[PDB]
Amino acid sequence: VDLEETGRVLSIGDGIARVHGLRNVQAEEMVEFSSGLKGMSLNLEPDNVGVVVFGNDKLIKEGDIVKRTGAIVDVPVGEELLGRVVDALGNAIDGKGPIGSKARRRVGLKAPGIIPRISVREPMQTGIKAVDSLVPIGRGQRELIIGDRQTGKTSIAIDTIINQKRFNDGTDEKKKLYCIYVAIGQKRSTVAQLVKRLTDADAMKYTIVVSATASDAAPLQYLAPYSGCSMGEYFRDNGKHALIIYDDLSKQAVAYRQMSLLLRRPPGREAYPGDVFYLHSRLLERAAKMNDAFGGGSLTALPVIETQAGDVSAYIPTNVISITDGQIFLETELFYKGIRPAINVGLSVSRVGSAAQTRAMKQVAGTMKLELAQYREVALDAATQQLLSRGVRLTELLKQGQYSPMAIEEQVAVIYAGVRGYLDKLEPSKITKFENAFLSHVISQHQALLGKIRTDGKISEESDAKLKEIVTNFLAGFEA
Amino acid sequence: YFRDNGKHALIIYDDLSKQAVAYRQMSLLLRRPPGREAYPGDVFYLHSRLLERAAKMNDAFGGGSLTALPVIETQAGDVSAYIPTNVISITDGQIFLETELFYKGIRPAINVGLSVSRVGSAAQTRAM
Amino acid sequence: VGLKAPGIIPRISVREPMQTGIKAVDSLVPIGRGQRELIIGDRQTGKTSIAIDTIINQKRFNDGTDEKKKLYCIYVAIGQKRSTVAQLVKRLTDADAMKYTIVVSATASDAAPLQYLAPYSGCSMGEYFRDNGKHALIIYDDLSKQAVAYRQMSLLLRRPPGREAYPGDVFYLHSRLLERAAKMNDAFGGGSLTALPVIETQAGDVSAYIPTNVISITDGQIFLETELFYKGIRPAINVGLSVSRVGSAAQTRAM
Amino acid sequence: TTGRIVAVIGAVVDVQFDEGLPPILNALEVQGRETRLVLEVAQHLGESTVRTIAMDGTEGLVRGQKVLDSGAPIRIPVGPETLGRIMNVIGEPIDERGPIKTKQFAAIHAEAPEFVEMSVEQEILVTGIKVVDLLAPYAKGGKIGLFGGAGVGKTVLIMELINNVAKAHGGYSVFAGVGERTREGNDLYHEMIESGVINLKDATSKVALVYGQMNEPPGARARVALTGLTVAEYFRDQEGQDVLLFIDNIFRFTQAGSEVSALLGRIPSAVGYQPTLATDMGTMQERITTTKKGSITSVQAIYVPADDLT
Amino acid sequence: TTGRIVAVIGAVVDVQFDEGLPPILNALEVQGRETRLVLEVAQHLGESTVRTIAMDGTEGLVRGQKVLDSGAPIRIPVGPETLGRIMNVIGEPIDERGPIKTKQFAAIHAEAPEFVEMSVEQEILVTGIKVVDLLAPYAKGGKIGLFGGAGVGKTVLIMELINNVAKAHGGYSVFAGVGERTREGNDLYHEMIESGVINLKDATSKVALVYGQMNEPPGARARVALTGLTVAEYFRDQEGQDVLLFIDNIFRFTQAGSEVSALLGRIPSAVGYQPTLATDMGTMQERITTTKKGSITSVQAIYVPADDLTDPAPATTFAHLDATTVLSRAIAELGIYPAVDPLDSTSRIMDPNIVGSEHYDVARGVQKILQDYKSLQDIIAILGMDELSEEDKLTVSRARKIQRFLSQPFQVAEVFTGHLGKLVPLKETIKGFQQILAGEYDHLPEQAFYMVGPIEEAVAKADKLA
Amino acid sequence: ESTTSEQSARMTAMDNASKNASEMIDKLTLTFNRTRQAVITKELIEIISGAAAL
Ligand SMILES: Nc1ncnc2c1ncn2[C@@H]1O[C@@H](COP(=O)(O)OP(=O)(O)NP(=O)(O)O)[C@H](O)[C@H]1O
Ligand SMILES: Nc1ncnc2c1ncn2[C@@H]1O[C@H](COP(=O)(O)OP(=O)(O)NP(=O)(O)O)[C@@H](O)[C@H]1O
Ligand SMILES: Nc1ncnc2c1ncn2[C@@H]1O[C@H](COP(=O)(O)OP(=O)(O)NP(=O)(O)O)[C@@H](O)[C@H]1O
Ligand SMILES: [Mg+2]
Ligand SMILES: [Mg+2]
Ligand SMILES: [Mg+2]
Repeated sequence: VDLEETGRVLSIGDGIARVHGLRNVQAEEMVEFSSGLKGMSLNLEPDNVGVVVFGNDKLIKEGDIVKRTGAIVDVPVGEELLGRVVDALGNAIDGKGPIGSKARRRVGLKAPGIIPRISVREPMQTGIKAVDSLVPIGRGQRELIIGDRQTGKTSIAIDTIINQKRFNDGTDEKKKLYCIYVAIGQKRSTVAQLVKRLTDADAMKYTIVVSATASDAAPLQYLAPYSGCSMGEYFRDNGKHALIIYDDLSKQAVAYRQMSLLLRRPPGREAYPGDVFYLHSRLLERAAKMNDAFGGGSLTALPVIETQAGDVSAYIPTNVISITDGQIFLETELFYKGIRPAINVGLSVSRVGSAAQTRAMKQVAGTMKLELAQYREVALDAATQQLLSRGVRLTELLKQGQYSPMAIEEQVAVIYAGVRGYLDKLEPSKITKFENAFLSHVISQHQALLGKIRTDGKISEESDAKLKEIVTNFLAGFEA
Repeated sequence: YFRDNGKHALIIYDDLSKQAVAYRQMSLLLRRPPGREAYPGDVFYLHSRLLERAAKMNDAFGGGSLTALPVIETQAGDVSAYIPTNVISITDGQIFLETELFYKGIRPAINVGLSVSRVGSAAQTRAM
Repeated sequence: VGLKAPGIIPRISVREPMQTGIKAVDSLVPIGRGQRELIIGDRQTGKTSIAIDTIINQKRFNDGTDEKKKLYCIYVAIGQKRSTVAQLVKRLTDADAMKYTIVVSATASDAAPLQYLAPYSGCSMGEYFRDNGKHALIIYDDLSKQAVAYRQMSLLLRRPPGREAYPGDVFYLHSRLLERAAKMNDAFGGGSLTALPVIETQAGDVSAYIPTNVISITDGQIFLETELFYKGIRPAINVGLSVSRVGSAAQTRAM
Repeated sequence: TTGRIVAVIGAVVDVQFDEGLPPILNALEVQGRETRLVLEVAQHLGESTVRTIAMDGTEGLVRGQKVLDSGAPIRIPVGPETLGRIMNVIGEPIDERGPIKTKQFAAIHAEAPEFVEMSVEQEILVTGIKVVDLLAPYAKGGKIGLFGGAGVGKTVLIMELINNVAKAHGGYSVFAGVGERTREGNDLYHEMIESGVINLKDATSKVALVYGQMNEPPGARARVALTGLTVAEYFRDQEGQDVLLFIDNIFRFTQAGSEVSALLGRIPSAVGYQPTLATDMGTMQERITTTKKGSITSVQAIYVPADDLT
Repeated sequence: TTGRIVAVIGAVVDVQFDEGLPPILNALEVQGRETRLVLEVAQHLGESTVRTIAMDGTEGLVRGQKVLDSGAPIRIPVGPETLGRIMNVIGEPIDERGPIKTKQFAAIHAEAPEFVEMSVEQEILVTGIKVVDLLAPYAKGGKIGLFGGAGVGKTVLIMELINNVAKAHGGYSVFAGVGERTREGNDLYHEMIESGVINLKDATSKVALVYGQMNEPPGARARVALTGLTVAEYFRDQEGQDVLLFIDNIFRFTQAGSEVSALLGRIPSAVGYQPTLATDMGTMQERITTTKKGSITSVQAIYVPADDLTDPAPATTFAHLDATTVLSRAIAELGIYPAVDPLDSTSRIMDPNIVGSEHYDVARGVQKILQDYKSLQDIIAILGMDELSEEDKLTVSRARKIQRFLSQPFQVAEVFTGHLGKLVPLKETIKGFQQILAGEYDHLPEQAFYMVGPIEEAVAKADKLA
Repeated sequence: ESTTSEQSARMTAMDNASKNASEMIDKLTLTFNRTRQAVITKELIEIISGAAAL
């Protein structure tokens, strides 16, 4: 009898249900189906309304009841989501009770304008030697993690998440960082392990995992990164700090292409829709750094992009590159050789975040960026053969194992070891043995020195000479 | 017929690419959804219906046999094009012929490296 | 505008030397009155400084007595920016050639059907000069931009699109226009219409729908090539790849 | 209830229903034919009409032909009575060895294990083959790509795998021949008998066979993997086994999709494939995994179009 | 009068007016939201319905919902009370500094400067960037184009130009940010307040800001290019003044077009773009020009999708420029910044009669050795340097220096280069190359010329190594 | 000496030349496929397009 706050389905086909009814329903309003399935008014045409279905559209029979909800599409946000695994609508799929969410956000917010903002100043610490030294990220910034399949893209995000323990278990509140991992199109098996691993590092507690996995309906994957983005805005908008990881945007774009093509929209480069750039630009603007006028909170974004055969000048890689504030390029070759993290230090860049680098690091860091520089072409007389030796060593230093973020000073320590060239007469096979011993050593005994380098935020003249003695004797102690 | 009466036939389809073309035409004018190279979604199903009809009937059925040599024209040697792909996929061997071979002197111009028969040795007399 | 071209009889083999004053062209790919010789090439290769250097050459003949050696010039400008059409007229004017030269101009900002039509209009104007016993040289610059325009009309008109989105008759378009240049036979005036159409290629791709069409149409062409250009070979021509389908039949027995 | 054929273009049939309407994915069974012609529901069209793809040729249907909704998706026999048998895409035995006598049936379509059901442990399903176990070990519930064509051991590497995972673990195996050549399918049959893993005498048979051959229509080839999947699921889910699913060969599984999808005339994606490409693949590949109850581990032969890994 | 939303999709909305019907181009005004939601008529579908492009999000709209005709185009503030203020696509201000009280208004659309109004005034504009000056110089009041793929350094280069140019410049400058990074705006604003081109205190401000970034709907990105357009237009005409128009990124204008053309209901053209890519552009584009009255020196950054310089977007745009600078990933990846392709960047004033045939001669002499090196590029890659004839072994070495001496450390990326920001005057540009070309320096290492100012810093460097 | 230091010399230059060759090959085979896929699509997009327009 009702035709205004209600409809029954005309046709349910290529993943668009055309509904009849719902007169008052608005653009982008979450409607609801008999099944319990939710959908989205997208098409407001004279006779019919086009609904995108957020689930399995087998359940959608012809002529099913469809109620409005007057809610523009939105997800649950708030502190309550930490520790939980949820689908892209916010429902909990982790079987741990329900989520006592109290607030809600439109998944479709606009991004902070020119004004409510301000230059990225504070560090976002991956705890990964190579990133933190040569491609420093800063809270509020967007850094693209982009490489071929199986090059370590995800590992990087995972470590970065694991690292934030040391700040959240800390006393200082401006250093705390809340974590949001969005799984777009990945194996469910993988999310699950990912989650357990996070749980063993006691990192799950400060983390939201949003999963729209490979078997989930396309719009779910199309939706998720935005759902998640909202969840993480809440922290940016109440003067807190969040980090969101989109893994990966390449698969989301794919999902979006399904929807586009199925709705008969016009294909272009690689059959993507014309608006597949907007799709990403508007998700990734929603991360930035607020001026103190709005709580100086920040959303930082690490979106992932999967290149095919190292082609970082396809359509989708250049789109996203042209959005983000730089990228960490991972190289299948390097990975193979054993250089892992397989970062192309020469190709990888961070723009904004240059100035969010801790000072302690900057000293020793800058002088690595430089010697690695003069290594890259020179890759014979005393000095050029020297510049090599020094190089192959600095390189070995930046190899780092999975699941072991380093404290920024622990980093500045083991890097110091190489930039002052104590590593030079060691054969390189042995460099990583040395590193692991040397680091775990200063960590055990010299908690003094470490604690101090963090504090003076700098390698003090004393610190330095102290450190000199440690390393100098330790590398006599190096028998082979 | 011969197959099912204990006899032995050989059929040549020269040229299975030109048949495809025709079927395509009907499909397009019938206004049926175009796909790659504008061929229908059944232009595989077309040829696989046909070529799976050659066989070797066990004794209990006459012992007969139909054997098929379909013939595909390739363009600039592209054997990954839609039709080649399909047939090469359906059949159990290929004899590829090449123009450089032809003029170099190799006539018949059979590239013995690419050519193959998955039945192989089993179809050969012991002497051979 | 919508005039069809001269059939078989109204004409006569192209015998009349249409000089460009460019050593390169006048020796190795010589044009003659009634010929269609295509100028094709990547952007900024010198495609225009050909057609301009040629009109600027016709001073000599138009400021004299011999009434056959005289050549009035039309210059269609399709798709360009006014900032240029102008700067170009200024160039003509200076060297003093503007006097013998219509310059029809349908540019960037002009409506779509207006670029569609422009090179036709500029043709009719040159058809008169031939159909009344005189000598015209019209230069369409460029047909590439025109085609694009015709495409727009066609697509907006809901005429189902073909290759590279262009419409079916996108050949007919340049074919018919370009046939309207002829060498009329005596019994019809002796008058001519030499036509230099201009085409712009992408990265050199002469497989592009259009550049292949227009080459199949004209009585030969000059290719340009940035490579030769910077190499020092200015005007960058590529002899070996430039042809004149009228050969010596259009030079002096001096050349 | 009963419906009617209202259009038959190619292997896509449109069917009107008076009262109820069969959900997407339901098995309609066209009436009055010598051999079971199942139609599978693709879209609801409106006007109580549904669209479908045929699990077999359509010659000789007349508009008006009675169609009978079966009230579920395609359902096939499962359990140990499939071992040694050869069923087609819709469960009919095609080994001429009578019928597959089982209590249980199962719907070929079905949903990936729920997040809470996934095991988070990764351990190696051992094959007892030195090369594999040492350097490139199969993971319980993982998918394995198997490269190289004929005469490299492929048929035997499979048999010995069927054999050992059976021997040293008690794991039956399903072989899904997606686009099997009728010739090779016959031969593969006999080789498995000759070798051991199929046994026409006792019940010590170790491998159920599902074939969707090259001359069946797009619908059938496209769904045959799922049948094979279904058969393996019974062994994981009800009998807690570590199962083996062979798919030969996954590229034809994709193509069958890409075909079926052009038949429903959905606009085609990049390079020719379905726009459904990713999720078509996802919603199958995601059923293959370690659940709490057990695990399907699957070896899948791959063709690489144009030797183009991209 | 009044009419109603009857269809909504994305940024395309369909309104029905029973009484009257708005001309194509009339800004409509949605009645029912806490947010000025301008529509803009673009089509009459008939049956007294029109089709419109939104200028913001359309979540919420309903079949029903009233709309009022504004009787005019989208019209915005223009005049000197804009300088120092950030305004959005419909004129609304967004620097949270109250309203923009201004005498007059203009519409964003407008016919373009008739042929008689054109001016052939060609005078060189020196940038102090070696490649640009030496090989394809910018022209005062000219249209300038910066072509680049994602990350090759358009934005940096536009910034360096804004610095070496609009800092010591008596005259108004307008900066239109079209669909790029919102944080780049925040960044500009602050950077221009500190430097004091914008002044919050006075009306001594020399720049107007128009911003519609990559977070706003197609419609908005579609149009904003024109808002900022209109502004510059005024300062040229009703002020007969020297205007500097910077846009970044003009591409996003055609792109946004594409996003809407789909649902406007046009049939797709090549590569999926809008049927109307050439004119949609060309109208808009031909308004950006120097006329007899005023004078606009325009500098537009042009994005190139997937590095495809033939993509219709970049491809069409070339027509519209007087000087072009093309950036190649290829070069940038060799650390040669600014990443300028010396054989693909051009100016319509590299002409001895305009630049004086010492300039024109050193130019085409560099441009030659380079393109001679480039031809050997293939044999050097397969057989190696050694198989190179003796003459050729040189042509390389010299060229390779030129290649390297066109690099120039910008005063911006003092942060990426670390090196001190140089700016080289036309003289020492022309000189240094001439010398390199006449091989005074075949005795210096390559590096010696990489990342320096005048040729001194080169020969100078060469020593510190030794 | 000279023709041991020349044999050894070119044995090496050749080894190299062919490694370079072999990379060009791989890198080129790579764009070949990109071009390949592109073309397949561009043609399919032109079909679909004109077919929708009826
Ligand atoms: N820092 C590391 N040191 C040593 N091995 C590593 C390291 N990081 C990753 N690996 C190995 O490489 C992994 C590949 O997957 P992953 O780390 O998630 O990168 P990816 O590019 O995201 N792969 P995918 O998720 O399939 O696209 C393995 O499972 C690891 O054993
Ligand atoms: N013979 C020549 N010697 C030296 N320079 C020349 C010569 N011919 C042309 N040029 C220069 O090269 C540039 C390009 O000439 P042009 O005629 O515009 O080629 P084009 O392909 O038509 N350019 P465009 O209209 O953008 O496509 C000019 O700005 C000239 O000054
Ligand atoms: N002129 C330069 N000199 C030295 N390094 C540069 C230069 N330009 C860019 N880079 C480096 O490469 C990056 C790209 O600069 P940018 O000007 O933003 O490229 P872009 O043209 O804007 N591509 P995008 O802004 O993403 O559409 C920087 O952030 C630097 O680290
Ligand atoms: Mg990953
Ligand atoms: Mg020209
Ligand atoms: Mg930019």
